[PDB]
Amino acid sequence: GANSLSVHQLAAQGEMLYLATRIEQENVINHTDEEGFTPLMWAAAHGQIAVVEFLLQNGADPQLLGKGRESALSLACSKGYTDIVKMLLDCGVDVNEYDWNGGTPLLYAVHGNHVKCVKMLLESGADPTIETDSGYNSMDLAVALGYRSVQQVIESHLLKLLQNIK
Amino acid sequence: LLPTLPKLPSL
Repeated sequence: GANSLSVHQLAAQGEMLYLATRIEQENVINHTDEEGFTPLMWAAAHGQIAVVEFLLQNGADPQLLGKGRESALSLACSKGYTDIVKMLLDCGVDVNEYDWNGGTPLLYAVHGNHVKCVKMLLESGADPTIETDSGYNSMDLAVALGYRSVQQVIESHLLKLLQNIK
Repeated sequence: LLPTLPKLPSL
């Protein structure tokens, strides 16, 4: 049953009540598991919008990085969970954290063809020039993968960056 | 059918 589940599994399953009890019976709201994942990260990775909101409101650290330098943001960006991404951005989280996978939230959003995530990240100052291990930046990924709608959004932003440099 | 470990995809 629920008692045999980690606080992380409860978050990921969207078990609001059970989670709410576990984090009040002890200070496990920011407890990292073996991979360094927090309950917030598990909720983000599984699209549990209501749980993400509850956790954030109750003091879950949105900026904590996992052992691979994963964030709740990068996990939610890779899956295109636009509402969760917005909530994390509203917390003032860093958007340019480079992880041990050679990724950033923007690179993940582009890779997943998640155009709304891409727009949000760019507005929060995500850098479209940061590259993967293989030397692909956000524009390079969009072009190669054939994500023309993402490419269009990045292009409009690049024009603005260019206008600022001139 | 239980939620899988969070994992970022390869890029």
